[PDB]
Amino acid sequence: IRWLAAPTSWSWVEQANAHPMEVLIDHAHCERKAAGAAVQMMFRYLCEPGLGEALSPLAREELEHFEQVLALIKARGRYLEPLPSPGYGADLARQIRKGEPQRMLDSFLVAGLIEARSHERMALLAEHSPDPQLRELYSDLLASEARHFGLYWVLCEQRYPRELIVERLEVLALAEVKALEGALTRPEDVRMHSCGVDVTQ
Ligand SMILES: [Fe+3]
Ligand SMILES: [Fe+3]
Repeated sequence: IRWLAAPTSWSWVEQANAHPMEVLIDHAHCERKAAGAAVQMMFRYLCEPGLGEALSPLAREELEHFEQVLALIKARGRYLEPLPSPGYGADLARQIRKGEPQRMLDSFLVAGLIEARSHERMALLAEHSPDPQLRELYSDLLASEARHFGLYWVLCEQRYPRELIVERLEVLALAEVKALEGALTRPEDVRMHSCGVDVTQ
């Protein structure tokens, strides 16, 4: 399974290296939002077999990551700030169809795409950050993020015919790329999911 339809632009890596704390603060918010989305999915699908078993530990792990990143934020002299989120999240949310069974499928695939893009960008910072502490943080988070997009795939595969999943993911993956197109307005506007994608392939 290939989740993402295009890689992040080196432009984003440069911007993230220039304003690491804005990325880090946004990242803490992203982990908490991921936990929240998992809990909201569980409420929507209250008694769905297997779902609580899968999403409850995921939400806990996302909260652990939130707490870990928050501790580093404070070790670097800052706190959680209300940095406005990029348009990415809302752009992806808009792709989720109303009505079951399409809604569940779209919800899992959107969550998985967001996780895959976070993993892809964290992998870039793990290698390219000039700060060893940040390389270590981001490296430490990679394995778990890969388990998370893996989980969202498995949740689809358990409930839906495979080609339905593949076809919808292709559509959503192109929307995810469109959601990252554009140029950053100001250096301090960089975020985990701010603009910067290479569409040339
Ligand atoms: Fe996480
Ligand atoms: Fe995750």
